[PDB]
Amino acid sequence: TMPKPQWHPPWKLYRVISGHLGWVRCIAVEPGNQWFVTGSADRTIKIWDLASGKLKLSLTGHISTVRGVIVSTRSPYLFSCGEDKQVKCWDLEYNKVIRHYHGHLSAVYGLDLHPTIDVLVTCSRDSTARIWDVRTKASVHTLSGHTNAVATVRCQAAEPQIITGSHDTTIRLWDLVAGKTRVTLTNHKKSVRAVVLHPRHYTFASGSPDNIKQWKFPDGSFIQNLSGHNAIINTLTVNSDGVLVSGADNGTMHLWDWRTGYNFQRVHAAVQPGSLDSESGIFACAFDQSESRLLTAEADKTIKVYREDDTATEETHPVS
Amino acid sequence: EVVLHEDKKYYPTAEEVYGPEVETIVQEEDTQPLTEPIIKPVK
Amino acid sequence: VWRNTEDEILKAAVMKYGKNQWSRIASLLHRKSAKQCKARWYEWLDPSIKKTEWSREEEEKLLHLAKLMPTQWRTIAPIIGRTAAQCLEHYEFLLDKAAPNPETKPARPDPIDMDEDELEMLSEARARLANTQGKKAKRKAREKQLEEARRLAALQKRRELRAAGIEIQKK
Amino acid sequence: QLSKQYSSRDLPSHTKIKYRQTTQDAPEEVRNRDFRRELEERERAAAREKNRDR
Amino acid sequence: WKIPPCISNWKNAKGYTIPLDKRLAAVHINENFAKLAEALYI
Amino acid sequence: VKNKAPAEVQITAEQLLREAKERELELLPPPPQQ
Amino acid sequence: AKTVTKQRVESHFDLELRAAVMHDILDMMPEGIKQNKARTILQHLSEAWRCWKANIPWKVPGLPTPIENMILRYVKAKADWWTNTAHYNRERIRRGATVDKTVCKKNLGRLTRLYLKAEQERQHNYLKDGPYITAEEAVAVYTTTVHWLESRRFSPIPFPPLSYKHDTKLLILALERLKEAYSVKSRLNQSQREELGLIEQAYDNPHEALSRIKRHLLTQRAFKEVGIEFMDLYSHLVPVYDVEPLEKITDAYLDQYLWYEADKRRLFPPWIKPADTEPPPLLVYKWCQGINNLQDVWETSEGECNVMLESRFEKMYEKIDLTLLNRLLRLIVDHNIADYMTAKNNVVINYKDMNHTNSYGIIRGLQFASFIVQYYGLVMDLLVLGLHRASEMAGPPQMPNDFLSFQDIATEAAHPIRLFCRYIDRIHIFFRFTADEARDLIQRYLTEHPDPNNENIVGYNNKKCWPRDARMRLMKHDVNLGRAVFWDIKNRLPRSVTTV
Repeated sequence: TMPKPQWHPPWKLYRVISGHLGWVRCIAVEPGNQWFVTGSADRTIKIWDLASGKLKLSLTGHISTVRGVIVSTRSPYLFSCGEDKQVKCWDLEYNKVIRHYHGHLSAVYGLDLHPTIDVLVTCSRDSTARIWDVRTKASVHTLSGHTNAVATVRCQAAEPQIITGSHDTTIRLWDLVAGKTRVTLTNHKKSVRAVVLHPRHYTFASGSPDNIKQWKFPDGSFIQNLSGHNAIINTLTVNSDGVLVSGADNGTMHLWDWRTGYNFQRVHAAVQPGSLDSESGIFACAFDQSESRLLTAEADKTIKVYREDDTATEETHPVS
Repeated sequence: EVVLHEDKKYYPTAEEVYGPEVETIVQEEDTQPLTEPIIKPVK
Repeated sequence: VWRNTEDEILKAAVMKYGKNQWSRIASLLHRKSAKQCKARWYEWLDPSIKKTEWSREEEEKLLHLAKLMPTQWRTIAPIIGRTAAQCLEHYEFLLDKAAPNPETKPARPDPIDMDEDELEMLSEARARLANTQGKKAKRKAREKQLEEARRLAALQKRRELRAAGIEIQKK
Repeated sequence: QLSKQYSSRDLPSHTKIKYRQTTQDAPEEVRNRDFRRELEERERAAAREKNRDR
Repeated sequence: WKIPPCISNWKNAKGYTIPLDKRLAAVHINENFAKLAEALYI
Repeated sequence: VKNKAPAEVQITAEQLLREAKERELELLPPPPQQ
Repeated sequence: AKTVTKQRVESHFDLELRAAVMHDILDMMPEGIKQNKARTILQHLSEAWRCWKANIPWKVPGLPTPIENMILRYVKAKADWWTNTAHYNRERIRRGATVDKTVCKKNLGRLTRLYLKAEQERQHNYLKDGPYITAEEAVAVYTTTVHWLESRRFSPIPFPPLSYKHDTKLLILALERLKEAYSVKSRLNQSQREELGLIEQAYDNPHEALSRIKRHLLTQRAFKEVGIEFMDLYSHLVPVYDVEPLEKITDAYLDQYLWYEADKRRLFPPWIKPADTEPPPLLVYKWCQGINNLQDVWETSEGECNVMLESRFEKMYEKIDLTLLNRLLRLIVDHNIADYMTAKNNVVINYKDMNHTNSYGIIRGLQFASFIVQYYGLVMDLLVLGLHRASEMAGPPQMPNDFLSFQDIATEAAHPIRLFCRYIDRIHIFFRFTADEARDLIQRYLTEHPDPNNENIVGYNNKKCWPRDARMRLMKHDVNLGRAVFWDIKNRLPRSVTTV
């Protein structure tokens, strides 16, 4: 078996925000932890306060579904990416788009920012990713080689610097400078829509309807499985304390232990009043910066906030 | 006890679907007009 | 009025085109508009319309309703499962035993000698119903066999030309 | 094989990157901060203000 | 996991005949109407 | 001269469908083997 | 790599929606291993969307549930997008921003479909949650109307006799009115061509026409289906109903006959006022001139207060109940004509490919709908005034009064309601209170709707078009009197019949 998993307390829902007019597809938190930002399929970008849950501001520039937002830690910039094939840079001292990155040939499914250099990486449905230069809007590399839409991309400072998962069920680890794939991982049988990197362990995990898998950098050596969540998995998100959240597309959300891979909670939330029951689904989840709150962006146009439960103990909720 | 179609309550209200203690904000139109920067600059 | 030939065209036309293209069907028929075709379908020729005798439960429910909701025959009719013209005739008939619009009437049968137009319509209805291939899918089908003349003629004439001793190049 | 065509939209524009200044939220401060306590602080404050609401 | 085929009422792209039955397949009354109508007759 | 009088059998639909089916309108003659 | 601009917004939405659907389940919730048929699930997706748009309940016999949930989820996505675009474009069209001529037509078509979906739901809910009018409101209404008609000594309208003298005059008027539509003699169509044919052959041979008409009125109770479409007036739409010719002629003649007889037997008292005696500017003059000729009207010494209220019945055409309407018509006409008129409002209404049945409200595109609207409004005038004050205003049946006059001054001042006008469904009332009647009203208002925090001054709506020296001055006695008067009037109307 295994040593026995660490005990983590369970999480309870405590807030439900509802102001969007279409599915909510992406969510992100500011560096300084005061507000978060959601992008939805009603083509707006709303900016909410993280303490009160009040809505501060609504930015409307896109022409279709906003499928990714991110907030840069080095500059007052928010980068958004839509299904209109366009990638935008909003400057948050005037709240206006100042820069737009052109060249993708179909909807852009996701986007990440490099933590030290000033580049962008975007993945799209033309089955390529691109490395953009933040400052001159010039595409410095087109990472090509997948054979179907590129569902997700994550980038890091260490090496390899870019991990993409795509719908042709493959993961690739790329080098940023050379611009070509070092490793191709074909263990999954179904589309890889979720990838996450451990904050402090040089390992990463990749989610698919088969099962989540863990891999070990820099050449992606298999480590273990995490099975039990049989659902189209849209997100993975890891805490610094080894909690791993796996959000599915039928609404169900499992919480796991990262190290031993032990699923310690299963949340099955409820749909907003006027919703059908075929419209429960999680599209994005994000931990707070204090790693205390867990925000989720759902297919019933709500944002649900979970906080940890403080009044439970190893004997109230034992570890099987 | 006839409910004019003007009422016709479908859709159990939120407190009944979520619980007695889960909070529920409904945020249509925003505060803080668009001219107000999110990150204020220095002077 | 409605003639058995016509509504037998209409059954087939609805069977082929679908239940929502009334202008096409109306075009299959001479002297009919799409409104009348649609009316005849929803009043008599629908296969879900019952022409049977009133079960005693049917008649009791009919009188019950006709008292709850008077003169609203379009509301009542589906509650018991026959068309409003049937309900109206049979209700007045019940009231009298205890005391136009040609869509509803049955179809005058076929004559011994069908008037010529009655015949050409059938042939042309037969014409329309058999043309499944996309009217262009007709044309290009003709074209595929059309050009085979071009190549077949050319070759023998090319064979014969070069056989006559002149080695032409097209380019 | 580099073209000499060109675009109205590829002219130089916004050629300097703004960096997050000392007070806005520089990676130094967020490297420092204690976030959990600050968050619970503002949370309690907001609940206070909204009970004053009623 | 078998998927039935669609027969639409709007699109017949290839011009195919389908019998009326299969073409076809793919009310409440309150009880206060009685009290109202009879109160009116009385 | 016209004589209107009830016909014998009828011109029911299936007959139209079968005749159109046997009209074979443009199946196509096969491409000739040479 | 060309951008997505304005002509490719819809085509691109559908590109990306069906790419998403193909990713979604048909390759990530399969195990229909062999060939997962995704090209056929997309066909189901398109047909579910057309069925949404037609308001058809879509249910496929044996179709795995995960697929059905996927499809229902995506049709709700496209429906949200579609109607949010309709809301947005409607605001642009209303305030005036776009003149594009494809958006005007696309948007009229979108909102026609949205109206008919809401309407089929409203008729289904009627037939399910049953008559919204209880059996005690309906009986009060019926008995009050009988008391009115009996006190007036009304003389019910008979079925038009065989040798009526005026049948050809009434028919000539009907046919001239129907011709007045195609004055232009335009490009019209087949159906207007057919109507003109019927009108001309009835103008030539007027007795086969009238024989047909009376046969209809006697025997027919199930009619053809009506068409609806909307007339776009850029700040609201108007429904326009399309009835078939044979019945249009029968209805036009019935209309003329009813209005003629009603005017001869004096059905409508003098306050029901789109009347044939003056144009609307003369109504405004007579109203201003009647207010001014009340007795001691402008005097304020003893603290009297005049109140002018004006409102709207807020939907009377839409909550008429055809059973109650049948019974209320039978008090007035022959049961044959009453049955014709109420069996004629219950027809099938059809737009492009949506069809439903009217069962609850009233179709205003009929030709006798004026008579139904004004008679029903008469019943509601009685509910609002009371039989006694209605008999004071209308005067004795041997000596009826004029528009805004009374018999003597004694009766006129015996009650707060001094004047009352009702345009088709619009209500204008003029009260004159003494200080005690006013104080009493305010007390009973404040008892039931207590405002201790003095925000009654806030909801009050003024006319921001005259200068403030001429607007209304909101002292608490005044705005409280205003609210009290309005609260008192909106209490005389059951909310299941009409509201205010």
